[PDB]
Amino acid sequence: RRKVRLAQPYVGVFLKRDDSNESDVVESLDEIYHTGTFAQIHEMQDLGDKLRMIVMGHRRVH
Amino acid sequence: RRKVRLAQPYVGVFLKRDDSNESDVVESLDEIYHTGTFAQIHEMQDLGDKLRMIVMGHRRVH
Repeated sequence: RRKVRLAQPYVGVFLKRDDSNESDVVESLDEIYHTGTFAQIHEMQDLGDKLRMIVMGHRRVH
Repeated sequence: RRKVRLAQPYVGVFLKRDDSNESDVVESLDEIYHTGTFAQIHEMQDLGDKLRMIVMGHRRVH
């Protein structure tokens, strides 16, 4: 909801390392892999769940 | 796709002259009439084809 006001809507998707840990995601930023992919949000649906975001791989980066 | 990242997405609508010819459009810019109609894009669908783009008449210009 905070990025809606932004002129450019975009989202980055990364890859987590082995031994996934939800706590470590918020505790340590080194768990996530350096490589990532930035893209543009298409449209929010939130049909049944409040978060149903759509993610696509558009611009890969390291 | 290039205009999606643009802050202001707009599409221009013009009118072709007599003796329609696709090659002349890319070869000579005189074929298309000077008068145009700029308008904003609504939403891309591409249901059957990969290019199905909507045009509206909002701001006429000469």
